This record gives sequence, C-alpha cells and structure tokens, in this order.
Amino acid sequence: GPAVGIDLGTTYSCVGVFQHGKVEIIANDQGNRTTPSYVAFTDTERLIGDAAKNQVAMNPTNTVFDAKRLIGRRFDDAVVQSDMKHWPFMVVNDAGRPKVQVEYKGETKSFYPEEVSSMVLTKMKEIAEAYLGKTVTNAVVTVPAYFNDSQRQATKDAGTIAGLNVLRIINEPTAAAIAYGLDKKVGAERNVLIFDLGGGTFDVSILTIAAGIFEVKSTAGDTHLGGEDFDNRMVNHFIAEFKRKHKKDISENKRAVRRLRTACERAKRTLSSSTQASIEIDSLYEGIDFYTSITRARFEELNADLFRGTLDPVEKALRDAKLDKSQIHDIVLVGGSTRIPKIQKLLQDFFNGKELNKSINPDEAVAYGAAVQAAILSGDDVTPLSLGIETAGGVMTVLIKRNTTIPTKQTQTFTTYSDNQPGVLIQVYEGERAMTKDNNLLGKFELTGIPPAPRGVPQIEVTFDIDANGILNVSAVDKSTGKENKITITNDKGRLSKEDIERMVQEAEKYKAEDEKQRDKVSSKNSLESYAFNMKATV
Repeated sequence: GPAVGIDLGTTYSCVGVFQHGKVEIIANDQGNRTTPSYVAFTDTERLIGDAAKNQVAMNPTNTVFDAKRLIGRRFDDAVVQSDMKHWPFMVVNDAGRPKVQVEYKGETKSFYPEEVSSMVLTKMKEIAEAYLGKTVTNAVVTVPAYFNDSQRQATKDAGTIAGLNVLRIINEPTAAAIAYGLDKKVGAERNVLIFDLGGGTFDVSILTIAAGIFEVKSTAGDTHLGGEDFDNRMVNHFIAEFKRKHKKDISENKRAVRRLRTACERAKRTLSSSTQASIEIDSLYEGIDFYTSITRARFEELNADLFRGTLDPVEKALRDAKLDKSQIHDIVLVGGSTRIPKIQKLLQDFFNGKELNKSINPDEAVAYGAAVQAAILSGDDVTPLSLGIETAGGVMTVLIKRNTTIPTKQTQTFTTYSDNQPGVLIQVYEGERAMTKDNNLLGKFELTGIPPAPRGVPQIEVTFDIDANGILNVSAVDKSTGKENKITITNDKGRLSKEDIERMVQEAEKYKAEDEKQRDKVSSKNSLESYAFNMKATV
C-alpha cells in the first residue's frame, strides 16, 4: 500500500511509514527501531544489520560499514583516500571507482558502494514488509544536504538495485524539518537550523522555508565527530584510572578494551538521564574486578573541547547564511548524541534561552520526516521567484526578493556603464541565479534620450510595482529630466508549478559558489549597459 521513508544513515538506518494519521517507526527482526548499516561476508553467509555488527570483531576484514562515505565518489577523491586508512576492509580501484573487496564463501568478491548500500536498503525493505505484511516498493530515501548529483544518483541506484522505486531523494535536514511540521507553519519565511550529531558525523544545516519551499542557506560540520568519540574519551579515562590504581595497562588485551568500551557506551547513555553512572566489570584484566563510577560533570569535562567545539560549525553556518543567531526561528535536534544534556545546554545558551525542538526521537526524526513525505507523495499572495534587471556584464540585480508579499513597490537607482551613453536597456528577469543567462527574461524596454554625461553620472530610477493580482509594472525614470518609460508584464498564468520553483531554488543552491564568483566579478553594482549581454558575441 503506502510508501516508506528511509533514513539511510552512515552508522545505522531507520525506516518508517505514515499510516492511520501517525508515523510508525518499524522495529527489525531483533526488535530494534534502528538497523546498523553493516554488511558482513562469511565462509557461509551474508549478514546485514545487527547480525553483521555483532560479529565485527570476529571477522573485521570482511565486515563492511561506512559505505555512505564512499557512495558516489571516485577512488582518487581525497576523502576516500583519507577514509580508507581507518577501515579494516579493503577498498580497491576498479576503472576509477572504489569497490570494497572481501572474502565471501572462500572467494574474493568486490562491491560498488551503491551495491553495499543496496544490501542495507534490502534489509530495511524486508523489515518494512515483515511489519506491513505486504510488498514494499515505493520509498523516499534521505541524503545529507551537501551530497552532490553523483552521490544522490548513486543513493538512488542503491535503492533501485534493492527493488525500491525511489519517489524522491530529499535532504536529511529537510526531512527533520518536515517531521516537526515546520513547513506547515506558513506565514513569513522561517529560518531553521538543523543540528545533527550522530554516532560518526556532525552536520549543521541552515534552511529558509517560504511558502512550502525549502532553501538550503548553508551547511557546515565535522564529518569525523560523533558519539563514538565521546565514548572514546571515557574509555581512555578508565584505562588511565585502571593503570593508576592497579598498575596495569589493559590496552594490550583487545577483549578487555572491548568490554570497557561497551560499558562506557552504556554509562554514557545513563549519564544523559542521571548525574552519575556506575561501571562494573568482573575480571577486567588479570582477574581484577573493575567496579567504579563516573559523574556527568566528569564526563562533560572529559569531552569539554569536543562539546564546546560543536558551536563552531553553528557559527560558520550562520556566517555563510548571512544570518544573526537571533534570526533563527526554529532549532531542531537530530541524532542520538543530541540527547547529551551538555550539548543541549551549550546550544540553548548560545541561542539565549531559546527552546529546542527535541520531542521527536532524535534517532528517528529523519526517517519520520521521510515517511511523512513519502505519504504525501503517494497522496495524503507572494512572489514565487526573485525579480530583477540585467546590469552590466550580464549580472542579475534583484529588485524584489522571492516570496515578498504583494501588492508591492520597490525602487532602485542605476547609472550608465560608459561615457555619453544615450540610453539604457531595462531587461526584466525572474529567477534565483546570479547571471541573467541562467534566469528567465520576462520583457525589455529602452529608456532613450539620456543627456550625454560621463559614465556613472546619469541617475535612472527603476521601479518594480506588483498589484494584488500579480501584474508586474516596471518603469524607469531619468531623474534629470523626469522622462520615463515602462512595461507591463502579465502574470498570473498558473505558469509556474511548485516543482518548477523547488527546481530553480535547488539549482541556484547547486551553483552557489560559481554564481557568487561571477557575481562579484563586476566592479559597480548599479550600472546599466545599452545592449543585451546574452546576445553579445563570445568566442
């Protein structure tokens, strides 16, 4: 029946379905609402999920994880070459593509990243089918906002290989926002910050939501930071405590270290709801029982640099988004590590007491939003686009920002690009791109009769006026003579579709850097030439 949402996560994945007016996150065959994204190959079998993760220490070279770090990349990508150094499994280059290479039933086999991820998705699919008692075909799968076209397409292929029809690939932060219904809040646009701290990765995203349209303003984070690091601080703390008390270093013994790590992970979880946790390990090393405890404050101190460090990407995202912290309407906590009270406090204090949206299980929120969107996709007055004119060099100079309420009037003053320019061409464009080449021309007209003056002297006042019915009147006035000309541009056609708008916004995002570079290339901001830049011959 219904399509499922799937958070295909770096360490674990989660699947959910919107039914009977409610999202249900679906437990797997061991009763777990999240499934490790792990695939293991053995002499006899292929394990996926919990079974895979549980045996990793017995079969590490054959147990694959972190495929999401490879997916859609090229073997010689610096990220891949750096990541490979920390993985026990082999990654090899097949005609430029990374493949993970393993031993399976006594033979060497290799898989593309999207094949591995497809195996994880097959597991989630089957989990969903067990729960629903029917075949699951359609799905929405989520990816990090920073994923490029290659990574998105490879994630989609992973879905296709698994027998899923992927209705849409959507951004994790967007999923999170949908989960909290921040898109249904419609009113003036809202700036949302998604703070996603998982086991292995930390992503910060700033979105602006206007009229149901999500725009990613900025992304930042740390691809190497998560709960495991916090666990690791406690582990090392306790190794040192043991060495200090018993004069033995247990690091030599792998299993002892494993047992310690497990205990610290549990303790860390306890410290989110209690101010202390007890560690009890029988015969940790050399027959010595380790029974001790740790306070929340001590855990916080052990982590202080890591925790306080999470604010740095928040700050950078705010800068890149050209927003003051006070301009953030909604803060969303995603990822298990946001359960940590110090993290929540650090963040709330940074935001001056502002309340965080935490109520949805932070491990499940992305899947939740995905499930909602899947449901919608299986079924379940303001300006649509920025409006501006061409200025010298073909650059788009915006008079009215997308999603401005109408009626509206906006005026800006422009000048001439060259000496003794007799006229200016007023070329009215609509779109989110920096260069008019990439936007849509709605109309054009000339203001002639400009008295000869040095470049930059004449003052031409341009006015964009939109009435309640959305009819756009654009006029230019020579401020020295009062002479004027204008054009009327007819819009309400039902000519743009919500999808068109999302598309344009997303492309404007994809191209942001190139656009900026080309934007600030031209010296003066308000200069108008006498010709259409995009009709001018180039090589």
